[PDB]
Amino acid sequence: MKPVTLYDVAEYAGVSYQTVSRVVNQASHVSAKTREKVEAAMAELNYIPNRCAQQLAGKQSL
Amino acid sequence: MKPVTLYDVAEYAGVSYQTVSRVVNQASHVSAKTREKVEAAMAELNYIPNRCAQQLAGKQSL
DNA sequence: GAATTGTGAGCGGATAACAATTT
DNA sequence: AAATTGTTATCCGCTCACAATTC
Repeated sequence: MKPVTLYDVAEYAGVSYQTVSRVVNQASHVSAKTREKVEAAMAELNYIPNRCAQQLAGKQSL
Repeated sequence: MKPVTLYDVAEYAGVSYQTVSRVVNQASHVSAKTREKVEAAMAELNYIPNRCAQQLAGKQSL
């Protein structure tokens, strides 16, 4: 898989796989650090949403 | 517009979603009778095969 | 035993729901 | 009960295998 996935972001930032989604949805059940951690990992990983599965799961963005 | 699915096709064709994909895939273990009735349903509802899904379920298909 | 066909697990990711724990 | 974080299954559309069916 050439494009990065939310799963890579979760693992990299060192959080649960729900945390990453949680941060993406800007949920209230998320601490500041955790939110910044996942958002940062998006840079290192060069996270580029999996348009294939993402559309299937909803949309090619959010 | 509204996205259609192999299920809408299956429902309108009165077949199983698998049957639809068997027709879409155009492989063996498929009778010509079902092929034409499923292909017909895709025209009705305007079914567009998700190449990203086909890639999700099919490893290195395209 | 194979063509037909249905049911389901799976891929791959995102979300909903839920559970342990602590407050 | 709710917050945090984690855990699990489901769901999306699609594909393949297997089981059951029928001949």
